[PDB]
Amino acid sequence: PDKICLGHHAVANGTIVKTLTNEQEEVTNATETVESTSLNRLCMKGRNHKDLGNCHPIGMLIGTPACDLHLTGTWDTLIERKNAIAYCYPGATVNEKALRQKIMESGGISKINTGFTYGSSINSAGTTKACMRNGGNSFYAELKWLVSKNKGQNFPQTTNTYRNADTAEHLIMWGIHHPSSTQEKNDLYGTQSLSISVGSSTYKNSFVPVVGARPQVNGLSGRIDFHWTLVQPGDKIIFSHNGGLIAPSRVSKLIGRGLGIQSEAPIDNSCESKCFWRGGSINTRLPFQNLSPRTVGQCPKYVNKKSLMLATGMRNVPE
Amino acid sequence: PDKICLGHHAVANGTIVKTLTNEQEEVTNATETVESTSLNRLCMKGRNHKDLGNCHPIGMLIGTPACDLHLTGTWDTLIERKNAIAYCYPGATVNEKALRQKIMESGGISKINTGFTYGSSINSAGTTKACMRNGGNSFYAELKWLVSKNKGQNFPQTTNTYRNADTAEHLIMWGIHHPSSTQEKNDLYGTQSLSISVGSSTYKNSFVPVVGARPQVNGLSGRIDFHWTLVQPGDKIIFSHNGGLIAPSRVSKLIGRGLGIQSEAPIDNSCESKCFWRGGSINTRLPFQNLSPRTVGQCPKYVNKKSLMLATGMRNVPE
Amino acid sequence: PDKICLGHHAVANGTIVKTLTNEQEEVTNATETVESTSLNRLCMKGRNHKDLGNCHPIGMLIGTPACDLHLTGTWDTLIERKNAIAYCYPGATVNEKALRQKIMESGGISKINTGFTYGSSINSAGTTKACMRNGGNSFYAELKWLVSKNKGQNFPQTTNTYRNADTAEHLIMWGIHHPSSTQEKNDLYGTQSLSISVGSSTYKNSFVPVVGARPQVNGLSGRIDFHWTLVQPGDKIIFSHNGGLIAPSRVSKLIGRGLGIQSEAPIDNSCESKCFWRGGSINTRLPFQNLSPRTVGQCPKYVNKKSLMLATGMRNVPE
Amino acid sequence: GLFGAIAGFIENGWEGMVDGWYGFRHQNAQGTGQAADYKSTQAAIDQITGKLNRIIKKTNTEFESIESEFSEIDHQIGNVINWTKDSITDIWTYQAELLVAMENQHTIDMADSEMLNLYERVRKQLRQNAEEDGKGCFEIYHACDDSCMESIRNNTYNHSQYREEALLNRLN
Amino acid sequence: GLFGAIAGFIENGWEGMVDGWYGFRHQNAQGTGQAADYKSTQAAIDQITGKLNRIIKKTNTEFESIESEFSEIDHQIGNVINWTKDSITDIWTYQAELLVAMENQHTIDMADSEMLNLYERVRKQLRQNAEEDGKGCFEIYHACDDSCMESIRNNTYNHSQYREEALLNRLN
Amino acid sequence: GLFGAIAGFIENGWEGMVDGWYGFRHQNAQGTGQAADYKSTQAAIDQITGKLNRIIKKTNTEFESIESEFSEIDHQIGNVINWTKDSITDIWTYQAELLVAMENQHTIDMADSEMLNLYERVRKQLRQNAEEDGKGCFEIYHACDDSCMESIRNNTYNHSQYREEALLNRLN
Ligand SMILES: *[C@@H]1O[C@H](CO)[C@@H](O)[C@H](O)[C@H]1NC(C)=O
Ligand SMILES: *[C@@H]1O[C@H](CO)[C@@H](O)[C@H](O)[C@H]1NC(C)=O
Ligand SMILES: *[C@@H]1O[C@H](CO)[C@@H](O)[C@H](O)[C@H]1NC(C)=O
Repeated sequence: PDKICLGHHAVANGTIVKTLTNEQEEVTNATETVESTSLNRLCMKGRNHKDLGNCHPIGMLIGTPACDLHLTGTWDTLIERKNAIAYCYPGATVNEKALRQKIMESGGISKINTGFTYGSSINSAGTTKACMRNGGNSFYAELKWLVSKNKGQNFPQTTNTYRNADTAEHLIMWGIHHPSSTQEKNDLYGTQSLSISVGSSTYKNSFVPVVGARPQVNGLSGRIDFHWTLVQPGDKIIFSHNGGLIAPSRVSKLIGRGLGIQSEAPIDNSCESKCFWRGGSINTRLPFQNLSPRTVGQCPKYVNKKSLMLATGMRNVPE
Repeated sequence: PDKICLGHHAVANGTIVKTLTNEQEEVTNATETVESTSLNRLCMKGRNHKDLGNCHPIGMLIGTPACDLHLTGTWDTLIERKNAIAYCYPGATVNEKALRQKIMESGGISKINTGFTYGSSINSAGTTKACMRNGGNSFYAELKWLVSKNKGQNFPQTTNTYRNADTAEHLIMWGIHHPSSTQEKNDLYGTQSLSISVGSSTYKNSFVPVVGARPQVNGLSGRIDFHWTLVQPGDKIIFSHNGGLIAPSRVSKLIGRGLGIQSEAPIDNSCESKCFWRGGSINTRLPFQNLSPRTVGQCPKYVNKKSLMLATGMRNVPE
Repeated sequence: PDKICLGHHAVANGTIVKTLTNEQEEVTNATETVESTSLNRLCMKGRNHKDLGNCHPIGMLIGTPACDLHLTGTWDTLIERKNAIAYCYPGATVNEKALRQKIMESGGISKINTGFTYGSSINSAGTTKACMRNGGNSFYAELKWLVSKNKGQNFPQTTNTYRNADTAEHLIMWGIHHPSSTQEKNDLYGTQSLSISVGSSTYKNSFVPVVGARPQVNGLSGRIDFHWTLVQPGDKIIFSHNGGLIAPSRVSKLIGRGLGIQSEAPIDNSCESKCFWRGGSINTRLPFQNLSPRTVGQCPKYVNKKSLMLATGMRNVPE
Repeated sequence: GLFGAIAGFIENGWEGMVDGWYGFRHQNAQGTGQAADYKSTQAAIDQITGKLNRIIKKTNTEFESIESEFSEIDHQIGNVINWTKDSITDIWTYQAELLVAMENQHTIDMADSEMLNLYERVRKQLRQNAEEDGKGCFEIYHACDDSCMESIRNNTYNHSQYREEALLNRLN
Repeated sequence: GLFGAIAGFIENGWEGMVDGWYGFRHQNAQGTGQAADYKSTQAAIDQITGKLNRIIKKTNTEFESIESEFSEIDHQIGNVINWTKDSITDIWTYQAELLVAMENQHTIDMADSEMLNLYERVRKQLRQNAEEDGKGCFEIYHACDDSCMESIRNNTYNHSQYREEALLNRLN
Repeated sequence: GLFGAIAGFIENGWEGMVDGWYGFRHQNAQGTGQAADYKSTQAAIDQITGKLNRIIKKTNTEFESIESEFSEIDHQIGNVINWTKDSITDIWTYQAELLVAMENQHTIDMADSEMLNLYERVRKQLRQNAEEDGKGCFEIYHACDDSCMESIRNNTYNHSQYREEALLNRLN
């Protein structure tokens, strides 16, 4: 008799996939669902970005020398690097983590003058070997180390007031100097009892410089601790002090939103991406990735798996 | 020959659903799995509830004028509103978020007298235009502004002790007055060095009133900061003070548990609901909802989907 | 005609399982996927373990008498028990939860001497009834209660420095004594105003002994509050004080990593396990468990289910 | 589809059949008729009802607020809450999408299998007395009145009665 | 069910078959007998073993404590932990229920398919020498002794050996 | 497999069928033929494409950093973040494994079903003019030339045109 036979294709080299019932099932074709490869670069095509280099985000607000080119700007992406510099004079910022994350969430910084002026008893141009600029002693660009003009004399009872005339909230910072020795405390501010008060409608606090022995950081046992708050539109903030205030010459306004990235990978303007990690960019259409659980942006979900092959064909039954 | 034909039903207007293999599959009937509609109403049937109105939860413990109808009570559901008034006199509570949550987790408040009494040189009836009650100057109902009887004189060294005679822990609150100016400080508490210490078996702290310039909130630049702790059963708490303490006339006892709700929707006693959010109530039988990720009670899960139609019929193949 | 019949097996009594379409589906056999039983022991075979007994982890650092057998050691597994003792003299540790967690993540403790010495007018051997050791008055083994040798005499201004000469970070603790009265404070430290300051390259703080009336705990109204920080390799930490410092005689080094268990179950050195909870060990091969959502180690996932039966056979259709 | 009947060898559905999901249309000397099959219809409805009872349901877990509607959250903890809630929402969105897609696939194919099971049942009853036309119909090679047609639908058709007549007509 | 054999056209199972999952009962002049089929039995068992190997396991992720058993946890962070843990528990409870429900549906339908595949293999083997009774049996229109019955079970039955005899008995 | 054709009664696939997934081989007096079937091939491809469209995809959710790469995270919240991230990772790893295992099972079985649906479509076309050999072929009991073979592949074969010749040859 004549005959007609029904059949299906096969391939010489099939691919192994896993099913509900079988770990080693051969199919005609399959495709990977877990991304294993990363580009070792930050893909910045179509992104107005700022690479901070050795500038730490907090340094952008206080004006550390390393941040002189990053005091203002707009960006959709802000890139922070390892071992970035925030403090030239030894010290720290209170609530540092919350502040850094606010900066890394922003889409830019604008600076507005406080307009603080000082009487003739105040020398507002104090500088230090710790904060070098062009081979000369200098200071945080956005603040002023206020000291007594005459060495040893009492720093006068001063009031400085900043009013937010803008429609948006402004971030203000200041420092408190904690001298290394009593003789240094007396030289800059006098023998009087020192006290700094700061008050607004939504914030208030008081500070006292403390003299105390500490080890030297960058050659100095002294410390400048930074503090901060948000001044709401229309509100004012009042600084009352008589020695030890590191006063702001400017305040910051954070604008919009941007993606903060922490990474050691070099910029590539010819590559475009939505997902980033410490080691670079994840440019894939695949739903999963095994590169790192620490990613930012619009990303594939991290999974603890080398490979997960999705079948794109029938069982392979070769001849 | 004769014929018998087998077939299936169909409908005129089928419904589109998504399958594993097909984005636009027509079936005879389907049903929604994601709830889109909300009832713009707080459904309170079967619940002993308390609508706070313009009273803020913290105002219940200190006794703000707006909270006079909510100083004690029992409930299984507590409803907080937008722009609720906690503080008539300007200030803030230390560890405020935790305190508000404890109140919104509770199922009632009871009040117990501290029995605090004061010598004749103390005026314990200090009032202010900020805290108005019955058209006249008043104060927080559960507290007393202690000032010197004679203007300018030193407020006397005073000790007050509350014993928790109960079997359950009690929540004690007190305020610290931070004067606007040195003139105000001296008029109320005298020229002496002010100090306030608080001590129980499980709590220890000290406080100093702080004079400093601040902007005016509802006309006033001074501040009353509130602090709180839990006094364990059988324990005592000792206040030692010489000016600046805003002392409790009663302590609070939080009773049982209840559901805290933050919303702007009006109450409705004609319907029962187990799920609430800012906009109102969710009375659905469906497993998912797309109204808000912020919900409280026994709720369907939030999903980023407009609609997910579940097929309740075969493929529709019309004539 | 002859005949051959095709059929399948069945059993007298089948097992009920749930499917997508049927809650009461009878099958020939099934197996459990949710583990309901625990071993009521801590299975410690193949683990270098330390059972702390009545010694609280923080007590290992300060040297509470209950922790005298646990001042140093090594372990991969550390077992904490209910109602373990940290403080013999009444008080508390600032940032205690983070500290307890660090100890419970560690794989051992080493102790290094601070080398602090004190002049002839200081008594550095202060003991208390509250901290008994060898049937006699004692103190925290790793600290020293410093007081004036002659009662009433001002405690001399003192500065001590610990240098970390190691290549890994050390953990240093100290206490501040808060006397019950002015008379006590004057007897121990003199009438001078008291101040303690602590400074390294990475840490700065100051402390003031608070005199205030308080109820007795273990028959004592005084309090000793503990503070801690990490001293980085090569760094100095400097203590400046004139009364009130409870000074470290040793610092701690936390060594490696280990698994911290909080449990009520007794040790069994004859069984192995990877999963632990309050009630003991879970040695199941099953994917889920209903014992507790609080487990540590490599564990099955917690589910709110008594049982979930997985079919291991066909539909049972009995005769 | 998986079982090849619905949107397969059966060309289309019947809009006229409003009293059941599956059924019979016949032609004999007395005329034509339509009758739904209860057992197949019920088997499909019961399985779909089973799905609805399992799916149209929420958990009994009581959740309370961790995000203040009328007040600012702490900065560090607020970012953790936003990350967690978005991660959880991604999980539930995904699971819901997979659930409904998987269930819809099974519902469609389950309905297909019940059509086929009815078709196979009838095929096996008719034995050597009828032949399949390929469109879901059987051409019966003997006279089959309204009682005979009823017996096919009732599942009480006895093939041996009509076998000799059918075989003569089939073999010709 | 999906494939129409188990709890379908086969009326019920055989409790007396204890050496396999699927098999044969025959009737001829010599008498009756019963034998299990190895291949269909092992196919079903192997697939269920595969499911068990995948499902009966835990992750190797090591978790540490974020909640104190014997002491207080901070109010703000504590509420976040309770919300997160309960959210994670709802996910795993839901996933466990769905996994087992889906797998049970597939296990039952897979077993049904293996019964049908055996039935179909026998049908094609017998070709024109037998007819289906509708209950899972084949009426064989020739003398089929123990060796013949064994050849049907062994998949070595040659239809053309008996075709002439069977067509005589089937069609006269 | 689930529908019994692929890796079933069809012994193996054809490596020489490069123009489609399913098809026909034939033998008649004129020659040996082979041709892909477009409808079944495209039905399988479209269904696999639909799965790929659903699976090869991300969420639109934009996540920001809650762990500092270069500085220390807070001790308590750091532990909560690690616990939460590892918990989320375990869920996605589980969901990914399940998804792909489930989808792979369905893909293989769907492909099997399209093969069977083609076989069945041809079985019903040929009616009483052919017999199944059990290996996926139909022995045709009349002369079926290239045009006749095309008509089978085109679904325009008319059985009654060849029935007389076929029945005489089948019954000998
Ligand atoms: C295998 O599948 C992938 C994804 O669908 C496809 O791009 C590729 O071309 C396929 N391979 C073959 C040989 O068809
Ligand atoms: C279920 O199967 C297991 C493994 O084959 C076996 O130990 C058990 O006895 C079976 N259950 C019953 C009730 O036969
Ligand atoms: C089959 O279809 C093709 C394409 O339409 C056509 O060329 C051919 O003539 C058809 N053959 C028959 C026998 O109908």
